[PDB]
Amino acid sequence: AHIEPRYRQFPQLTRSQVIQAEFFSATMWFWILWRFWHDSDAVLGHFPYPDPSQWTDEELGIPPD
Amino acid sequence: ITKDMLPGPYPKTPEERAAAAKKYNMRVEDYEPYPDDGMGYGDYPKLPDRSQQERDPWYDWDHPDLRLNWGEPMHWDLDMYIRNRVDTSPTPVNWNLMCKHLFGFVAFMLFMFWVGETYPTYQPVGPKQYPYNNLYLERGGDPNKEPEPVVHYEI
Amino acid sequence: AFLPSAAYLTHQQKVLQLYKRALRHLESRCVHRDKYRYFACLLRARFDEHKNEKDMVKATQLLREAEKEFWHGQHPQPYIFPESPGGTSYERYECYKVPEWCLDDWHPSEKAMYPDYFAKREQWKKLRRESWEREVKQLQEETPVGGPRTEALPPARKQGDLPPLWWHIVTRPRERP
Amino acid sequence: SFPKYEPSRLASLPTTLDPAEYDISSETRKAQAERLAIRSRLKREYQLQYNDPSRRGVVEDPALIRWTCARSANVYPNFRPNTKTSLLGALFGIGPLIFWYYVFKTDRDRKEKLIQEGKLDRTFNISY
Amino acid sequence: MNLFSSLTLVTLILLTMPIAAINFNTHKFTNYPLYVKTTISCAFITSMIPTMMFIHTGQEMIISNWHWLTIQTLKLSLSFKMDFFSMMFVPVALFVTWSIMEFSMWYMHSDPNINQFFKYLLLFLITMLILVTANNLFQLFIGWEGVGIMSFLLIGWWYGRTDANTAALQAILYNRIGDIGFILAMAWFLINLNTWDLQQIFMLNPNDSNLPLMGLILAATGKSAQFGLHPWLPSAMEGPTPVSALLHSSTMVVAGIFLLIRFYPLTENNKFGQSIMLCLGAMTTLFTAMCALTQNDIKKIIAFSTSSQLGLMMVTIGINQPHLAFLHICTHAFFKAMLFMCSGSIIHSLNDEQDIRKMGGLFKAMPFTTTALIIGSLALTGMPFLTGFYSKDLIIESANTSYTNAWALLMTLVATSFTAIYSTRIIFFALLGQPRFPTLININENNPFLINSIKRLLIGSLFAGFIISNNIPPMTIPQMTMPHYLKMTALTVTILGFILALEISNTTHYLKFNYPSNTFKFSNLLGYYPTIMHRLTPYMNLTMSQKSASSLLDLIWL
Amino acid sequence: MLKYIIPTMMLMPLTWLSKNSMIWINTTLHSLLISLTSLLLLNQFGDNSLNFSLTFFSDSLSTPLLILTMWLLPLMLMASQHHLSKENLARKKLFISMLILLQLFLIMTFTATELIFFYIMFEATLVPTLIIITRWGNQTERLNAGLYFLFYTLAGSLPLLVALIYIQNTMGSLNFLILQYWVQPMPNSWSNTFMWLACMMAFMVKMPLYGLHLWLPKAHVEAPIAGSMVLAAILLKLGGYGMMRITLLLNPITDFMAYPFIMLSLWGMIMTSSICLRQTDLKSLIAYSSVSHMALVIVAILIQTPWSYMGATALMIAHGLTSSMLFCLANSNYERVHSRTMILARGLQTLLPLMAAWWLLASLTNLALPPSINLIGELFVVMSTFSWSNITIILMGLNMVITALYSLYMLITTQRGKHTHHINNILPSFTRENALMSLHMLPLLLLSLNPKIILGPLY
Amino acid sequence: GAHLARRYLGDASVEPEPLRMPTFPPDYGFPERKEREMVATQQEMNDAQLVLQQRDYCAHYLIRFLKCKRDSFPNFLACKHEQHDWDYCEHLDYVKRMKEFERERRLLQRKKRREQREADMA
Ligand SMILES: CCCCCCCCCCCCCCCCCC(=O)OC[C@H](COP(=O)([O-])OC[C@H](O)COP(=O)([O-])OC[C@H](COC(=O)CCCCCCCCCCCCCCCCC)OC(=O)CCCCCCCCCCCCCCCCC)OC(=O)CCCCCCCCCCCCCCCCC
Ligand SMILES: CCCCCCCCCCCCCCCCCC(=O)OC[C@H](COP(=O)([O-])OCC[N+](C)(C)C)OC(=O)CCCCCCCCCCCCCCCCC
Ligand SMILES: CCCCCCCCCCCCCCCCCC(=O)OC[C@H](COP(=O)(O)OCCN)OC(=O)CCCCCCCCCCCCCCCCC
Ligand SMILES: *C(=O)CCCCCCCCCCCCC
Repeated sequence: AHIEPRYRQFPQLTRSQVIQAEFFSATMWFWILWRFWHDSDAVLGHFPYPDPSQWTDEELGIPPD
Repeated sequence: ITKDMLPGPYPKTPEERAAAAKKYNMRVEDYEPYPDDGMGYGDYPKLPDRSQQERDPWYDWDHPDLRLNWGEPMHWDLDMYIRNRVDTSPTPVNWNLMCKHLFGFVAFMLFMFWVGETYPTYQPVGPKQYPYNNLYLERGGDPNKEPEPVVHYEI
Repeated sequence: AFLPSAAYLTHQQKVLQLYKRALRHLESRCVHRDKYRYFACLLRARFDEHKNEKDMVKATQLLREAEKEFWHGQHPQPYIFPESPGGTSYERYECYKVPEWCLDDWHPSEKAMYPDYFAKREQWKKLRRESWEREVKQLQEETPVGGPRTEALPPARKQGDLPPLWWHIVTRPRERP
Repeated sequence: SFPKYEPSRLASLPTTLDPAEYDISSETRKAQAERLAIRSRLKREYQLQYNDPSRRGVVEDPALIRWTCARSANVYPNFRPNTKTSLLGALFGIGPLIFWYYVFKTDRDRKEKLIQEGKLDRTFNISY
Repeated sequence: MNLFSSLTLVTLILLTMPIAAINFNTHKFTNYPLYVKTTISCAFITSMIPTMMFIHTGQEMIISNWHWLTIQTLKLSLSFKMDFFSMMFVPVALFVTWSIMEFSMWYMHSDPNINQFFKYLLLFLITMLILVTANNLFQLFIGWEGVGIMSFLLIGWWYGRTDANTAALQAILYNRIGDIGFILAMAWFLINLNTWDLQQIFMLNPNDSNLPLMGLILAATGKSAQFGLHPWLPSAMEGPTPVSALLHSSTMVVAGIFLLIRFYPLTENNKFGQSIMLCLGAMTTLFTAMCALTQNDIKKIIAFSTSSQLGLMMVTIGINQPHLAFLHICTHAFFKAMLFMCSGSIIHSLNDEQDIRKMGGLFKAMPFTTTALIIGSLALTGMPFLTGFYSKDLIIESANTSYTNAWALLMTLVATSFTAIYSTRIIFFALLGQPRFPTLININENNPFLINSIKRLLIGSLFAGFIISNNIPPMTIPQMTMPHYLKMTALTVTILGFILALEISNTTHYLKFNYPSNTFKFSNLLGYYPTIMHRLTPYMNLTMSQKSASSLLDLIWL
Repeated sequence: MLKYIIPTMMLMPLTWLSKNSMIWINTTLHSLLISLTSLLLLNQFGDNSLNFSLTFFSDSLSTPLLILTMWLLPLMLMASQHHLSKENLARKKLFISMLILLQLFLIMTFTATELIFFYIMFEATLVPTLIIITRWGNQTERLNAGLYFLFYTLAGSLPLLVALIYIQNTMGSLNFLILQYWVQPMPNSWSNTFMWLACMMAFMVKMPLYGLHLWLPKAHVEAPIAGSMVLAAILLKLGGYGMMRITLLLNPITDFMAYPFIMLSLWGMIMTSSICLRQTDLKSLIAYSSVSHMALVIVAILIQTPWSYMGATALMIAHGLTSSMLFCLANSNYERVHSRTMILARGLQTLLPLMAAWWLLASLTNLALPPSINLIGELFVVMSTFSWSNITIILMGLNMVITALYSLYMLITTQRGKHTHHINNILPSFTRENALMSLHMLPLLLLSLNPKIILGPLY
Repeated sequence: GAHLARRYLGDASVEPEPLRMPTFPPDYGFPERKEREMVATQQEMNDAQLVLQQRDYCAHYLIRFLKCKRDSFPNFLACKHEQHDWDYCEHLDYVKRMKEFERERRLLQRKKRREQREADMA
């Protein structure tokens, strides 16, 4: 039996469409939290970005004259 | 069709104007021709240049897509003012105000891209360094000649 | 302005049409339903403030600057109904609206596929052709000298007759073929 | 007060903001009634032929025939060569021809001068 | 070797077989749309094997199988280029088209010309895979004009409607203005390089290649709806929903971007072409995303979305990152086809209602449609580790860290915020809040065709960026070192767009009525660009086409 | 060539001794057999032309025009047999005799070894065409066209006659084979300038040239369908064939005498295409499209590169087929609505779906959809004119926008939109009409498979 | 990103321009500076068909990673550490580019303070 059209009220819902929609919403947040738990660097950062001012003049070769 | 419903020369006398307005099936007061400068319009009525998009859509038309009736003297550029083409309809913003906003927006975006091309952004790095004499044989250098040494050093 | 029956718009019609267009463009401005319903009663109050204006020249001027108010406050893309002109589904099925006379051009092998339909269509056409001369001689004695003044047509007066100029209005295609 | 709407060639004034739409005078009643009368008479003359069963063909529209005869036939016999017609037939008639003539002649003289001086890169140009 | 080329040609011949079936018909069909959907499913399965054996070794080839013409130095052969671009585009296009046709078996069920519709949609697919596999400019021009003409025929599907014919002729006009530049490029390569083949173009490697690249940029402007030649892509929403889903979001409109990605060894040695692509792409991705902020038709909003994503693709070509642009094409196809499918599911459920101001309350009425629309919007905006993260964010991670036009970068970031703005605008006016649609509820989505068709592109929109970006080889070096305010750029700008548009949406519940601002009138009437030029440029043509051309000269004087 | 002239002449006792109900069937059958015979002319060689006799020869330029000419006669007999049904039988046989005589003149116009026999047959083709147009044209109003035909005779064919007699006295021959090896350079002088204009202006009006195209949207309108088919398909292409023969003698003065007329065509195709956007008359729209396509052939002959000649002869064959099909579609609506007004009968895809498919295919070949030979000719001409000057691509490409614009407009106006209400005589498509559209279109589509037979002598 | 403000709003005399640098010798300030060693042979990266942008001073990690990517089909998640090695050494190459940039900026500061010391003294 199909979904009957209704008037000025909430339409009929199937159990299957609701559990599939909740299942794919859970799949979205599962995959987001999973790849955020394992990678954590594609969003935040892979390697440290060094400070240029914190480098010494000997490794860069600046003789003071 | 016969001759006395076909267009003719420019109406000079008012009785020829009345005969044409009876021929073109409209009021004599509304019937104005194109001005006789010799451009060959003849005695055709100068309709006031309204696009067919502007018409009443809910009106019972003879030609619903054209929004046009039977026996109505059509516009001279009726092929031009169809709803697939040129429209003259009113707009919410003024015409010159649209032209000013469009020209200012387009020219200002062009000028800002010219400013950003004048002053480019980059990274606090040196140039990318490649081995083997700036990859001389890879970039199409001939094997018989030998270039200058492109040597990069550790840092 | 441009109407089939009247040659103009009465001032009462102009007021009602401006009120309707103002509410429609307002609902376009005012998307939510309780918010539009609040502003709709406010605008109804603004229209009923000068409902009882006797002076037609003063009401003409008030209507004119009300048109200026409506033009100053209009939405650029108002809500057009889908099958309303300017809508997204407007005149969509006009490519499916085949005129009825094309059934006359069918081959008899496919006319025989629907025997009851064309066997009834024969007496529909019979009805039309014995109604035509009676409704022509109806229209020729009621129309004044100089042609008819207004585009409206008289109805069927005698019993047994049909209303004049009726076949394309009755046998028009469905809006969803 | 409010910004007044500016009409244009491609942006016409609305029916609501035109002042002459709000005419109440009896001569406007006469003009509107005569327009309604001509339109109703032409509507009746159309749909007596349109709803006729004995007619099977084309309801010929002499306004349409008159429009096509104006767009095709009436162009030459109502011409008069004067200052306006001759100057406008000399502007858009022999103007852009001369324009593209000098543009293409200039570019081809430039290209020929570069080829006979060995300048133009005509290296892999063997299809022509 | 004998497997790769064989299944490559079997895919295209298999796509052409239902065209012979629909042309050799006498009976009334035993579900010809199911036959075409089964055929395109199997063509997907067939094209999966050359893609997998490309990911195994990197195996590219050319099939110059049929000699067609020899104009004295130009041997035009039927030549198919199976490279990385074909091996990643053909399974994505066949997968998306398979979902679009299982969608169309539900959506286009009331149409009595359903066999003509599936025929035209298959003809589009054939011309598009002629385009993306062509090895010379001539076969690419065949596929190019083919997708232009099938665009015409599928915009003007309801050919009785005046606006559909108008939009179709508009799209043909702007595409032929792009074809001016495409034929300019073909003319330049034939005269200066004696070839239309890609291999001789790439091997000769010309240096004075500003003029053919300007021709190709004009071609991509006409085809991918870049600024100046853009408005036909919003006009082209007058066609049916699976037309706008397949063609004008994900498959046809990437072909100008694909044309510029295809010619990457010329663009990587021409900085001027890169700068012009960067400026034009930033202009388009600003303008169309700004126009999307104040629209109310949902098909118009998602068309401005896909044109802003095309402008971003043009941006990331313009920073000399073509493979990221093509990864963004393959990524963008999934969630943008799914967003058009979910919008059209709302449209067909709400009885041809497309205006978002008469929607709402569909979070619990259409749950699967709401789920997939939220997933498509979040993949569009750059939610972390959806498919749209694996390309678009990297685009920003190369748009910041490169020798770049600074204003193009700033407009790219403003576009990145605007994507979040119109995405949560769609979710606000269409899914959230209280209902605004009329009273006779016929809301329903429980057809396995609709649910499975959105489901497979949902699996794509969740997993396909991860799967593809871990299956594609490196062709550039990914710039992975940047400061933390520069690494967190795209995410923060996207969340700022969400916050700003949520404040805008919560200013609408207030009982205040403001007069319209000039920014609202500008963005709502589409930068005033389709209002002026669609009136002025026809006028100045047609009067000039009548007064002086016909009447004055060619009937009287001459 | 005498295995083609004699069957074409035997079509005269075939058409006058046939029974009264059989005269269309017999002429259609035997003209289709002649068109099947016409493929023996494909014995071409990469060095030598096919040289039959002292009087007739065939290179790869004349051969496809011959095949198109011998193919055009059955199609004209199909197209013109409906509106001659109430005609007298003897007048009907006179019509068929004038068609056969026009084919007879054309198939030895294209094979003319010597140039004054080309001139005699070239100006012989005008007389049966004139009689077909003015005896079966259904209305004749030619007050301005008489003076234009006088201008054609003054500025055209008569200076060509005097110039060819002058070459006969100077070179000693007008054999094109001899003139391949005895050609002298035609240097810069005023005598050679009037020589160039005399050798070229007849063929300039026959193409037609822009500014000289005033006859063609009249003569196409006032003609029957067979007359419009043979004007669009063959009789314009006599000018291009004659230019490609006579420009052998006009070197190197052509290299600076082409510059005015090239402008007249390069701007001219911008105008006439634009003129097609404002046509009320559908048949006039197809006429101005024919001008807008023959302008490219004029440019491609005047720039005289190999790619331009290949594109020009491919464009000539393709446009012959395409514009003949367009006039036949225009007649297939005119025989129903009895008016040529393009805005009269609209929305015809609702009523005639297969005929609207033929309209779609003829429009796509009209706007040069690849890989059709319309596009191959268009494209090769555009490549060669880019080699001539790199700016002309603009004037090419802008034309290639407007050529699309009126092609679909003609599709959108006539076939799409809402159907006209007061027209109820729209019959279904007769099998004759669909056969006529297919015998136009299917050869045009099959020539995309093997275009090398329509690319001229220097393929 | 602050150096963009230092070069545009400040002076471009002390900020090293991106297009042509180093403007200083490589031995200037470096006693016995050594070259940059290339690990992968020219013929080895020739046969590995690497992109000309990818044949830098650390393409040998990329060759090991691509060999792992070919050999681990269909398990496309089995060579994360080889990609990590290549990305880390590209990161170190970028750090060396940053060190070259900071060297050039500090030697231009040396030149600026040198001419200011000369204008103060002489
Ligand atoms: C030598 C042997 C060769 C064998 C192979 C054949 C080679 C080509 C031959 C001709 C191909 C076209 C034939 C059909 C079209 C004409 C008739 C028609 O309209 O029928 C509709 C009808 C189907 O429609 P319907 O629903 O039944 O009724 C009509 C509808 O009411 C209303 O119709 P509708 O609107 O629903 O549908 C119309 C639709 C409308 O669709 C379109 O308009 C879309 C077309 C354009 C876009 C797509 C194509 C773009 C280009 C790419 C493809 C070409 C290159 C591919 C190669 C690889 C890449 C380079 O058209 C089609 O579906 C036609 C399909 C083929 C189109 C070809 C291109 C036409 C575009 C213009 C020219 C383009 C360049 C030249 C192409 C040359 C190709 C060789 O078809 C038939 O009934 C078929 C009749 C029999 C056809 C026989 C074909 C062969 C004839 C040659 C005989 C001699 C050789 C012997 C071979 C025999 C083989 C059996
Ligand atoms: C169900 C249908 C299938 C058939 C079933 C029954 C037969 C069983 C299968 C076996 C078939 C027979 C054996 C194989 C075929 C013969 C192979 C062979 O050598 O054939 C000779 C040739 C091969 O070419 P070639 O190189 O030998 O010779 C070319 C000819 N010259 C040199 C003169 C120029 O022809 C073919 O193979 C023809 C088939 C081609 C297939 C593609 C056709 C596309 C048409 C598009 C038209 C427009 C093109 C535009 C684009 C051009 C490029 C940009
Ligand atoms: C990367 C480089 C970028 C360079 C950018 C600058 C160059 C390009 C400049 C812009 C050119 C295109 C814009 C102007 C023409 C647009 C015409 C058009 O699209 O018309 C659409 C119009 C209907 O539009 P609309 O009002 O939306 O309809 C729906 C409701 N009526 O439809 C109609 O009114 C129907 C009209 C039919 C006839 C059209 C006549 C005009 C033809 C214009 C040809 C332009 C050729 C340009 C060639 C350039 C060569 C270099
Ligand atoms: C210097 O600022 C280097 C960074 C690149 C140029 C400036 C980019 C500014 C915009 C991006 C960061 C925005 C953070 C909200």
